[PDB]
Amino acid sequence: QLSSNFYATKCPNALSTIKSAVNSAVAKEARMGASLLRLHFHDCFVQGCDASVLLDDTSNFTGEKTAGPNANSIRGFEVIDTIKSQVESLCPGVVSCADILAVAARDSVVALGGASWNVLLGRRDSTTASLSSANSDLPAPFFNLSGLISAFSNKGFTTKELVTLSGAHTIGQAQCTAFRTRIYNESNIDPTYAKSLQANCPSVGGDTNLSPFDVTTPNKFDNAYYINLRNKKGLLHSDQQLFNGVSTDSQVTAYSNNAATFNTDFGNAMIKMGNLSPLTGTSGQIRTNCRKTN
Ligand code: HEM
Ligand SMILES: *[C@@H]1O[C@H](CO)[C@@H](O)[C@H](O)[C@H]1NC(C)=O
Ligand SMILES: [Ca+2]
Ligand SMILES: [Ca+2]
Repeated sequence: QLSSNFYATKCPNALSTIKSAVNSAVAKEARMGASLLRLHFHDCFVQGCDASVLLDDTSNFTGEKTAGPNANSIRGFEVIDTIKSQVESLCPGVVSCADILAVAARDSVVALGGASWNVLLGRRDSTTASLSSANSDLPAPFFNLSGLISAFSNKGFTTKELVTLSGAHTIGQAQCTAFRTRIYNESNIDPTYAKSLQANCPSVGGDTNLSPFDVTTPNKFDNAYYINLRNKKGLLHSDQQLFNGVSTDSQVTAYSNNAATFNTDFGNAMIKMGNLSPLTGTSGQIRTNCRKTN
């Protein structure tokens, strides 16, 4: 029931407003564009794209923020707050947090050089959150190719699309604690690549130490992610699992040689993710504050 022109009459300038907030936020911090995109992913994979990941914990409620894959990982909440506030003065109670999260993800990719896609709008916000689902549904970086396939299959994604979506790691950064085991106890990685990574990612401590996902173009949305994979320069265990004599090898090679096919396929995959269990019609609500239920 989602449409790109959903806010055409209700709030004509909503999209422009969102693009502007994102553009400056990602200009001050390139990484922000990656945080926001990921934020949308963490929203959609846990009980639909309903902004459930934005609800703060309270005296009688526990959201998704403390979930294993969320705690100390996901960021961007502040940026979303100001985007919401601006749109609220523009047209009170029209634009939902769920849609904002979907647009921000898109504008961020574009700000970082990626190809834009038509975002479908019309999602409503939830009154609930699932800590448990956040823990189980979201993939872990130590998963093997089969496990990743299962994880995406549960949401209706195919192996190819999994490869397509992992491309999102063409921008952003990961904490040392997320790849430490790889650069030390793994062999399928360029020795020199590992060596340097061992420097700013001690086997003992320094968990917080961040390192780029795409060493070639850390903050530019392109197909370089796949090029790294071929040259065994993947950051996470889950990253190299796509190019290691397995089924996904061909797709990785296809993407590394043709950037356009990646750009196109990614947009389509994002639109698909944006359609994960949405609340529409009159169900849910248009939160005035993305951190709390009305
Ligand atoms: C294929 C399985 C995937 C796994 C196992 C996974 C896991 C991770 C982990 C461990 C981090 C870093 C967390 C931290 O250290 O704080 C991360 C970052 C990131 N991921 Fe994924 N991810 C996957 C899929 C995706 C998808 C499909 C998207 C969404 C389109 C995405 C977008 C990003 C972005 C852009 C970052 C960087 C965030 C930032 O710099 O703030 N990831 N991912
Ligand atoms: C991943 O694969 C390795 C080698 O088959 C295996 O030892 C390990 O237990 C697997 N872990 C997961 C989470 O699948
Ligand atoms: Ca959700
Ligand atoms: Ca890149």
